[PDB]
Amino acid sequence: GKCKDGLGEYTCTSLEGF
Amino acid sequence: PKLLNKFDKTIKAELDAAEKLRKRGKIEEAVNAFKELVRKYPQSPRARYGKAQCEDDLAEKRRSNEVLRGAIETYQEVASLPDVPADLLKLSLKRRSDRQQFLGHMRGSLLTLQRLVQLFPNDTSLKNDLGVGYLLIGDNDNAKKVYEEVLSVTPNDGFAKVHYGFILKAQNKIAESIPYLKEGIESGDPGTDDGRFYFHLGDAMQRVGNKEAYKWYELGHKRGHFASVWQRSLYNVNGLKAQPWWTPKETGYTELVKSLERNWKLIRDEGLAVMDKAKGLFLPEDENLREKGDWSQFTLWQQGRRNENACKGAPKTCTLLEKFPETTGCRRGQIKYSIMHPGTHVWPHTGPTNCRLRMHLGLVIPKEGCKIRCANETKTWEEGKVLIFDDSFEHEVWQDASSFRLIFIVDVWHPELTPQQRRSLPAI
Ligand SMILES: O=C(O)CCC(=O)C(=O)O
Ligand SMILES: [Fe+3]
Repeated sequence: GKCKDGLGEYTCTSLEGF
Repeated sequence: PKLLNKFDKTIKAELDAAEKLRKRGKIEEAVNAFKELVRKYPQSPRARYGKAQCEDDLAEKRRSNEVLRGAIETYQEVASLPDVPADLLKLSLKRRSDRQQFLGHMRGSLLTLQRLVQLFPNDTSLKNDLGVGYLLIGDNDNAKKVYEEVLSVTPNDGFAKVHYGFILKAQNKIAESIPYLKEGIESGDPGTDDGRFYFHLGDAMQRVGNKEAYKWYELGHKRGHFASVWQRSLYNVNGLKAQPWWTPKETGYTELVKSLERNWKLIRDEGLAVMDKAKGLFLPEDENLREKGDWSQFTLWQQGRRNENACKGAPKTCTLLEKFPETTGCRRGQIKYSIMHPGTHVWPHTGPTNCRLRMHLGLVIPKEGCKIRCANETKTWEEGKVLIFDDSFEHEVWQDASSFRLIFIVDVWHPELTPQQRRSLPAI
């Protein structure tokens, strides 16, 4: 799931370390 | 925090010497010192933990994912040693899971958290952490069962309440979510002072018509979660000009606006062709933003990435838009057709970030019934004309016409963002 139009996900960005 | 077993007490002088090097910022010497202790005392839990902490600090100093992956393994090795104190076992595995999440190893973090809960079955904080692990991988069903287990043994755990309320809201259980989000925030428990819970408590209240919603928006603003009561995005760059409606000249993107308005009929015609001959490319809105009605979007770009198959369906439009990297390179926006049919009401809502502005090009606009409010100001579309608004402000849409309404949505980077910022911001 992606935050395209709203803010419905627990996190909207991906985690990829440094 | 008791971190020394019987053997580690006998070598405390050597352990303290190595840890002092780490505290003084001599990470390389500390790494080697703990490596020697691990070599000489391969069964010391505190020496192994010290090695992992030094690798952890080294990964921070060197900004190295690989060094951190080594620390993650060493934190695990602590858990497999004999006679490990319970406090140290929990600290080591908790840090392991935390660093795994940081790297995006969400499945690995979930396995570590499951091990923790199995080892410490009475620690409700570890179950709460496990629920967060399920939420990060998108497994709301398992997260919901975890927080149900926590609330059955500790009914007033505020952390579990807000996360249970968050899951209920995401499942469109609006009325059910309100007391959980509200009581959880009101608990003041660590982890509840979070803009996500203020955001969705106020939104849930707005959907049921509870006028208390804006009192909670004001409080979230006062506590620093929202830039204002109207602008409630949570992925922000501070200081960007904050304004509900924008003119083309105010954005500086006047060449893009002129190109959209001069060429609007080809954009319309390709959109109608997809409607007539490839309507499966329009996908229903899937973020629970509708009270009712039919609303679908056909996306050409997302997160600054072009959809090659979608651009086969509107090739002239994609060819036109590729000349404008201020929109095609907006990794926090989209480029998409948006069709909305009569009987549609879009709930008041905000977008996730203040780093984009949103353009609407009218393509097929019925003469009556369609309007969009942003903040306290309502407008309508015109065929061939562009509207610009900041969708990090609360906005709301009605479609009460007698035929379909088609627009073209073009997101651009906020004009005050430097190229350095536009390159380093994580995609949304
Ligand atoms: O009117 C539309 O199709 C979409 C309105 C909206 O919520 C947005 O553009 O962010
Ligand atoms: Fe919107």
